[PDB]
Amino acid sequence: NLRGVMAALLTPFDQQQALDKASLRRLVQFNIQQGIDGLYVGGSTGEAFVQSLSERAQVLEIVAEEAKGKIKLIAHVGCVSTAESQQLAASAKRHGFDAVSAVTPFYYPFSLEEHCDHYRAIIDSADGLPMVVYNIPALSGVKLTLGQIYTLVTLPGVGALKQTSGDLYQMEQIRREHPDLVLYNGYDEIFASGLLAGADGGIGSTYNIMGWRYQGIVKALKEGDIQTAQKLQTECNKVIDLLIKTGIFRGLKTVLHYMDVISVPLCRKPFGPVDEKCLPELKALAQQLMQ
Amino acid sequence: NLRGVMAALLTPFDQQQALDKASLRRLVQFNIQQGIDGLYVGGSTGEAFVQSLSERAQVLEIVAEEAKGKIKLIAHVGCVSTAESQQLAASAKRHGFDAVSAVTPFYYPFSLEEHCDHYRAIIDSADGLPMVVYNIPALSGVKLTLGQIYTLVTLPGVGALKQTSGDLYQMEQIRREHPDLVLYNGYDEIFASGLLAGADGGIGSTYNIMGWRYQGIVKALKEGDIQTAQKLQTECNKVIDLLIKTGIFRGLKTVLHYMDVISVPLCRKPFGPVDEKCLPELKALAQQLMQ
Amino acid sequence: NLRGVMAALLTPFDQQQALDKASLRRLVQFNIQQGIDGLYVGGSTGEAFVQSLSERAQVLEIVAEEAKGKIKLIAHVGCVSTAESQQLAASAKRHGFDAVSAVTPFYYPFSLEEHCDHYRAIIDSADGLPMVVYNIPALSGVKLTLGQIYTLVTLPGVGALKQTSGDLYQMEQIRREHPDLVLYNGYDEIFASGLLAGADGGIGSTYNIMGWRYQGIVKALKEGDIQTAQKLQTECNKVIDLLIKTGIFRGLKTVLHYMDVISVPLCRKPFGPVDEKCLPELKALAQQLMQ
Amino acid sequence: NLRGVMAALLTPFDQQQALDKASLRRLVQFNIQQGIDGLYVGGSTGEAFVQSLSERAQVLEIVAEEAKGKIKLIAHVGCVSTAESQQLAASAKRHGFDAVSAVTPFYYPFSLEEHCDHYRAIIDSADGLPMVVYNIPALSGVKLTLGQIYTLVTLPGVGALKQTSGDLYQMEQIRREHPDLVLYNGYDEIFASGLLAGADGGIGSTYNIMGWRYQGIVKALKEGDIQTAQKLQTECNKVIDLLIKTGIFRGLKTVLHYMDVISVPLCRKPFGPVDEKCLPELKALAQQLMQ
Repeated sequence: NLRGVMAALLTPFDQQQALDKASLRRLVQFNIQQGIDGLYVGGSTGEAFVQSLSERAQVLEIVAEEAKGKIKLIAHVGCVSTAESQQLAASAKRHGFDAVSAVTPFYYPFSLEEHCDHYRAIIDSADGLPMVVYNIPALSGVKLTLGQIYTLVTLPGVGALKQTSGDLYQMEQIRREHPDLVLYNGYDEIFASGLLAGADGGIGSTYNIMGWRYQGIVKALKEGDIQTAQKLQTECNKVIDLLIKTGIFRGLKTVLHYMDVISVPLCRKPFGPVDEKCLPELKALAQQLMQ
Repeated sequence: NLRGVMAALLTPFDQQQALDKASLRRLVQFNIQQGIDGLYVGGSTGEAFVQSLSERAQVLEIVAEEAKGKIKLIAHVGCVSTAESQQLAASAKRHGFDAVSAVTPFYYPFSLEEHCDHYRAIIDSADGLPMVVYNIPALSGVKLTLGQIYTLVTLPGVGALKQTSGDLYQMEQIRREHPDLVLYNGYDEIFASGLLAGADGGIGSTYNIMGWRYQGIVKALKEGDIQTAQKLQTECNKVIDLLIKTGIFRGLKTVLHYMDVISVPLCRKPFGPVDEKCLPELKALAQQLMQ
Repeated sequence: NLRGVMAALLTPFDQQQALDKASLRRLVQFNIQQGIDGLYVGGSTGEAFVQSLSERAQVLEIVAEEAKGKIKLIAHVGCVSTAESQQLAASAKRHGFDAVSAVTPFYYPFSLEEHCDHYRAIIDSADGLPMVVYNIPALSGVKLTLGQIYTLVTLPGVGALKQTSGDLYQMEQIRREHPDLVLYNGYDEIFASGLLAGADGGIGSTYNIMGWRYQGIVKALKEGDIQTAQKLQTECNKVIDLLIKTGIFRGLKTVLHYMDVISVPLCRKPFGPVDEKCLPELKALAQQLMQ
Repeated sequence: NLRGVMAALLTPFDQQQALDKASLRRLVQFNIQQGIDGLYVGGSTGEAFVQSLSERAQVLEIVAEEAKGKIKLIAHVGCVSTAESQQLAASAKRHGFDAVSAVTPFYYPFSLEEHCDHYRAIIDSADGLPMVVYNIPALSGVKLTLGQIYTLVTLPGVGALKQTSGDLYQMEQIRREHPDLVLYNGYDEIFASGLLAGADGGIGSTYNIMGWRYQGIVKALKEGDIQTAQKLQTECNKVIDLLIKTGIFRGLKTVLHYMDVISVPLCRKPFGPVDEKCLPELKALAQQLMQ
């Protein structure tokens, strides 16, 4: 029941870089109205790694008040520390999320065995909530082989893998060895290709502004309309080329600010403001998506 | 007119590691009988880099003898040396190949300017044959950015790009920037996803023993039967998994030996022999391929 | 006055993973007794990335209580978040440290200007304490160029650079460009070579158990006796060889526990316990070091 | 008796990019005039990968005729092909070279076992000449582990390792493991540091225009005077910085030309020409070295 298209939720801040609750509530609602299947919260996109544990739990609490019952909720409780991750797993459960997820612990190198214990511990603290193993080499620096992936996803309590890797040979080997595994395509720019290789859904940050297109790509491939799938993917890719140039999170928040969802589109330091020169393309995009 | 599905041709040898002329003609014939659209000869797969210019020009000659007019023919002409590359390019036209191709020169680091001159010089010597730039970062060590690729494929005389890269975001970006460029998918393992991304054909080493499967995928995608395409790609990938374990070239030659095509399944040193323990799966692979 | 050999301090925990203050004090005193020039506290070795801010500030406080005025004290105040880093810099000034330091913010990619602004802000908060830029590509994933290093190293308030990089061409290039820069060699396994290249001194994990050997390498090069300098480096590398196999932090802690300096040799999860098979060698190492 | 400083020999060419025999001999004798212990010929620096086998053999001969006797002579005989490597090996014996050498075969990926059989075959064809294994990750793309290096250098017939790696911890581990092994430092910019870590000699391209400085470093460390070893390496690096900016092989030949050793400082295609804006620096350098 976790298969699907889930937006990786952004965290709106106020001018003082404090949580902007009203914009967070707006953002959750905006996503629901968009037809999203669920939300992945407290992930990279939520700026979790520049947030405190209490701040991350406050967010989980607010979106559950806002979305529990309406759409699927996955809480990324991942920290480098197993104990901090367990604390967040207990809050996700306490607030009613449908699953937890954790990036592979980073900075310090850990063995495959250390990664398994880390996941086992979080799973135990999740008290029943399935675990979403999260592989994202580019940001974490943890290069996971297919064999290591097999070990992690076969752990008791692991019901899914968020694959943020562009290796689509591995995407299909994973699907072939694990037929029942929920597999989330992680890179928005290769979504269509990801689904064809074996992913059965996706989690992405750009879904916050055009989640309807990814759902569109999914319907297309289902209705055997490769052509429409391709057109949707390239329109997504033109937006991603832009976001990548502007700063992905700040870029997304800016489009959202112009759509009246977010009050102040600031990311937390050390992230800087969006380059003034980008605002016109961003303003235009906002206009274009609203219509 | 050169867009399509082209097998990267293997160079058969005898026990003394010398070109086995008779097996070569048999292999070329076998490829044609599978309904392949053309042959990419003298590339990585034809063991070009452990062959002299004269043995390379000799294979060009024989294959052209065997298939000029029957199917399209692309001659890979690259060498680290610009002058040796030019020399093979003249043989290509001289033997009537439809196009010429050249891997980005490797080992020594070269600038973008130096790489362009390398292709211009070769283009000059190909005397009218369109050039197929060849990007294969994993083996050449040359990682081309989107812009370096832009600069190279827009070189006068360049009519295509062989993209042996698993980055399908780059694949669609290239397509979106060069809508008229011929785009061959380099990694067989991701063929279906590659076409979906924007590639309009493919060149691959495994097409030698199951090229029809890739044709079946082209057709299935055109016909909107995504299901069969995936099925086909899965079946191709089960085979590729095996070949990567056994060693790809020697594994393909061994299979072609069980199909009668090749007499002696040897690659040239430093390539070592296939593992005796592998031969049952390879023999059985051949058997079922006789489907 | 910041030039010298400083031990990268470990953080002793109890069986319940909480700070072991009595062992922390012993370790500080142990290092002072070894004739160490100072301590670098709250860095990677202190397991700072699996500690909360409050915990990190508590360690800063206890170490100053034990060592202020006795040896130099540098506070690694860095976090990905600029704000958290500022909070730690203020605690460092509050407790009387001689300097502050911060690793290049990681996980999320940041531009050079974003990095400069992070350091400036932290420098502001340190209220007078100079800054030691910390470059450690292997763990952070940020491989600075000599150019970026120059920009960071020239920021107002930056008094030194901790170079945990094995590229000794860059070390001498940095020394050539900044003849007045305190340059700490960060990879213990190449200390002698690093010093020869231009390193001014060093900061390291292994200094906790054999800091006198590093002091010996300094003196030997100062006396042109490259013969004993290599002897010393060789002994250090046989130990580093073992530590890398056992897990560095836990191996150091195990040796320190066997030397009755710390009560419990555990690291926080996800680091796992030392493999029982390694204990015989760690016990013997501890024995010989004590002599 | 192979230990020592050996210049990696450039191969002068004429305007037609053909071998400039008179300039070759002039360079050979010029290295002798400097006081080199031997010359490493037919390697990266000799532009061997952009030369035919016969051209390579021809160079081996001219150099031998000019030097079999006055200095030590090592013949880089490596090709991707083992057979081509064996051919050059036989020629190495024929002109009476002191030792043979071969880069790990590149481009295609090969197993340790294949690399092993490749070296055995060449050793064999070297007819008793000792083999120098050549590890140069950055150009070959072959990253050797300590364990792989161990297997290779303990192959019967192997007498040395040319280590073109900036990993000085690996350098020291190699020395500790094979104290009888001749270990050549491959990167000129870290010569001082490299010998300190355990290399007993060195092979470099910049030795051609300043072999004496390297010889001076070796003596300076023997006489236990790190002071002038550093100052010497600093000078070598100020120069190396320039050769990197200008293009190394072309930058060295150009200096040699202003020193009246080589007729035309041209490298073969795809190497481009030296930027006209650099000539003042290169002349001024050619001027200062002359003393």
